[PDB]
Amino acid sequence: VLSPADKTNVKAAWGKVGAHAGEYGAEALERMFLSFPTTKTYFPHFDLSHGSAQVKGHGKKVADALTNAVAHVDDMPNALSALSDLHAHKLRVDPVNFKLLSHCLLVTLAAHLPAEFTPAVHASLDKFLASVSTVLTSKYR
Amino acid sequence: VLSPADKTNVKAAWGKVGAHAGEYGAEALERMFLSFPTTKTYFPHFDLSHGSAQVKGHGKKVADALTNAVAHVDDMPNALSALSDLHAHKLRVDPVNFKLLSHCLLVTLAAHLPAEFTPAVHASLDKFLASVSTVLTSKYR
Amino acid sequence: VHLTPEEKSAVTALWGKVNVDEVGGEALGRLLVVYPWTQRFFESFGDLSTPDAVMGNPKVKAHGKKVLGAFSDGLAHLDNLKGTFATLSELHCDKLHVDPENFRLLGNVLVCVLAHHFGKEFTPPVQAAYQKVVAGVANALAHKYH
Amino acid sequence: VHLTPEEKSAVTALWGKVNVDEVGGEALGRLLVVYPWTQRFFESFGDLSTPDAVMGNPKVKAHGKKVLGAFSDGLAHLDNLKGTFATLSELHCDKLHVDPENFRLLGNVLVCVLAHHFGKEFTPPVQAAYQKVVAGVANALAHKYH
Ligand code: HEM
Ligand code: HEM
Ligand code: HEM
Ligand code: HEM
Repeated sequence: VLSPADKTNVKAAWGKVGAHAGEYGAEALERMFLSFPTTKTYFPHFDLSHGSAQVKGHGKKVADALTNAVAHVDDMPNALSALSDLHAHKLRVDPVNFKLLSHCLLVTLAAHLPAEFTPAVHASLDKFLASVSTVLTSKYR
Repeated sequence: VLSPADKTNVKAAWGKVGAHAGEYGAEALERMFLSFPTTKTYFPHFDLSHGSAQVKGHGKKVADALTNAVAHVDDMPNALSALSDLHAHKLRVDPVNFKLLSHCLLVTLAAHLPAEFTPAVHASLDKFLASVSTVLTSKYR
Repeated sequence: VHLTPEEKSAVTALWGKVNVDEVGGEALGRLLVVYPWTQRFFESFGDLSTPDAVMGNPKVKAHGKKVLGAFSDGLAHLDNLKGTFATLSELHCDKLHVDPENFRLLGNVLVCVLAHHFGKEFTPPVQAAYQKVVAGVANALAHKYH
Repeated sequence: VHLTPEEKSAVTALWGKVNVDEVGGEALGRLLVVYPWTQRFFESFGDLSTPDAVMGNPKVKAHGKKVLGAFSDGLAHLDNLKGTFATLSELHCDKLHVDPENFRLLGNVLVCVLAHHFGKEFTPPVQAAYQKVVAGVANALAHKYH
């Protein structure tokens, strides 16, 4: 429950993401848009074509929020409270979509860091994502 | 999470349950056994026929733990720790089954407390049962 | 969908007693109150701020009556839900973009409302038959997403 | 399942490069490590206590091969997934009592495992096509449950 081993595992893998962060973020989004087309609906004002600069820009933001969250695993609710209001109150993002983006991020990580994406690291990331997801939809609980 | 309004809503419906708590816990398990037969596997040694004295007994133990949870609404993780150990570590209960039993418990409360089961009380009860579910599956993360 | 005749009979007999005016608005209203992200799709219905607002919204009541009219046609084609529902599926996926998980939520909500409206008569075997039906209608509605 | 002609082809090309002897033990083993309640169904397979214990477990790997064999079949019968998995479906419901939600998790773990193996070759549109295949298998496996 972001148990000691998980954090350390999470900090470690996000570490090798290091400076790729934003591009992984944007790739995770594009993967989500193409596999789960219902998701495109939240971004009417965006150009969601591959290459998209707006998606590249958005990806960077997504990636920065996760980096912070990792930097603050023991205090996520404080660290993500504003994004949680944004997502649940203003945008009303359906909770299922957080599982979709999480799945797409794991896919993007597996595709880019094969040597680091071990079963153990896959388990910890999955739990880190679930808990980031839990905080962001906490306004509906 | 339980907003004070929800807390209140939960104490009030649960207080109307009062003495029938055991009968309603048994009814909800019976509903779940017939609706979602996959859940039956976890109770190999029980007589699951309708009216089984075993189901009645177990229903009463479930109701008690929920009465305890309502009483310790602010400290659930503390109040239910041993139950989490049991369900997650020892029994390895698939998490999806806590949603199935939560629904069945809402359907039983709806059928027995028509005046109390208003839309806001229903919302509050769903959040509370999702919180109990969350505590009981916490060892999986 | 595979219902034995006894389940068919049980679901049809109950359904003939449903007051759609009462059941429909309660079902839709409850979905909007309990699973608040669903309100995003009904932004044109107006004020959906509090439970009281949702539950008293006339657009919500009216629409809930329609939704129930679609379950009725499915009850009349239990062995061909997918066909019965293809157009609505198209509507929900292509035009509205609703995730299919919410078809399961609304189905479960309708089940709570039927229990609420029929009380003891909504016995564990009749609930089991209705769970098969709502699972079937949900799957027929997700069809075009696949 | 409905794949475009571009998708059928892309799916085919990638599948041909899959290592039958390993990817299936890898998917099944990551399912057991990431979603631990699934170990319940394999309690007699020996030590499953650590990630290395599960992954190198000979009985896990052996059983993973058969599971991948069934996927291969479905890939060869995309237009009749249902008839193809009917018996497996009965076995998983009637004899093993696996909740069908786990078929979706397994399909998603399989996608991560193809991404892990194929890297950049596993592009967003190819992933999209495999997402449709996996959901189509989870669906067909769930048919005899109601
Ligand atoms: C891992 C979970 C997620 C994280 C960390 C995340 C993070 C963020 C951040 C940092 C922003 C920009 C905030 C600002 O500029 O003030 C944002 C906005 C946004 N998010 Fe997310 N988000 C997540 C999941 C989702 C999901 C699943 C969707 C919908 C499918 C979604 C839809 C949006 C939208 C529509 C915006 C507004 C974009 C714009 O118009 O600027 N987010 N998110
Ligand atoms: C509201 C959620 C739940 C509550 C409050 C709860 C509560 C309890 C309690 C108080 C006990 C007895 C513990 C003991 O005597 O050591 C118990 C045992 C048990 N529960 Fe649950 N339970 C819940 C959900 C479930 C679910 C979803 C399942 C599976 C579908 C399940 C299966 C079991 C089994 C198999 C046992 C052991 C039975 C026995 O051998 O005596 N529980 N539960
Ligand atoms: C699974 C059971 C469902 C059934 C049987 C159903 C049925 C219907 C029917 C009969 C209509 C009227 C369509 C027309 O006028 O041609 C409709 C419209 C609509 N449905 Fe559903 N629906 C279901 C679930 C949902 C869910 C879960 C949502 C969103 C969370 C949703 C969103 C809507 C919306 C936005 C419209 C159009 C309303 C308007 O703007 O007039 N539906 N549906
Ligand atoms: C795409 C999803 C799945 C496929 C294609 C699949 C396929 C298979 C196959 C081909 C067999 C052996 C059949 C035989 O030779 O009799 C089998 C057995 C089994 N499956 Fe699956 N399965 C899947 C998902 C799952 C999941 C998610 C679980 C549980 C978490 C599960 C649990 C089992 C078990 C316990 C056995 C029998 C093993 C034994 O006792 O020897 N399956 N499965």
